[PDB]
Amino acid sequence: TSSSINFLTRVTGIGPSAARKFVDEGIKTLEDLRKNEDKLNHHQRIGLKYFEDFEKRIPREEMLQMQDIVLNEIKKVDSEYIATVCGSFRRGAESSGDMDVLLTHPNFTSESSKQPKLLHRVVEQLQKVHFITDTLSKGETKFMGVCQLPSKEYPHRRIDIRLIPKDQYYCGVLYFTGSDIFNKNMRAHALEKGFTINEYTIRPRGRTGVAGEPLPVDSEQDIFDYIQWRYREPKDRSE
Repeated sequence: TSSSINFLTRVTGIGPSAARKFVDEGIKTLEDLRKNEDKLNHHQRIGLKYFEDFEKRIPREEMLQMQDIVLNEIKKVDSEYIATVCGSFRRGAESSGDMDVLLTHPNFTSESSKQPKLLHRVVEQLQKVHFITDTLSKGETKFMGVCQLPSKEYPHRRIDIRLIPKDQYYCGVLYFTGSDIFNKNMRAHALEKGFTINEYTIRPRGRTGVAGEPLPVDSEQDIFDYIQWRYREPKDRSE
């Protein structure tokens, strides 16, 4: 049934195709999934383990404590790391759905060699202090996992950590801070001024529609400056 399909897609790790396959096999509820662990991959098994926790909102007060821990532990690994918790949290929201950490380091640029250890050492330190409790998926530049505040215990929470080349970092912070409407409005203004902004770069685009090389960006302010917008504090980026 289509209701069952959409329900199953609420488990992280289960997409539409996976949900359709499960329903076809008579697996429709959380209890059904829990009775069929042998049919799940790791991402689905962990997403199921914390299904209830993951649907809870995260109070801002907890997000602050989570941020403070993450930034502190990162600094311990290497003081040259730069890390920013983005999303609606960065805009000052009173609650969050998850924690999205953007990470960079001067040694990692869009021209240097790939450096997955820059990410893995941070994940490992956060595991050592028992902040990160489970992994959903881990690659060379992106970690998707589970974390929990030190304790009555707190709910487990979704955390992503993304390793971004330094020369693309503040475009990433801008993009993942949003809001979606603010990003849309800012991209549109950039176009009026002869620029294209995406998750990675700001580039001039000439009258012939051809894009030039990425422009240097050392801060969010640089991006606002290129398109002649006054800097907007994240809390003022609802639109």
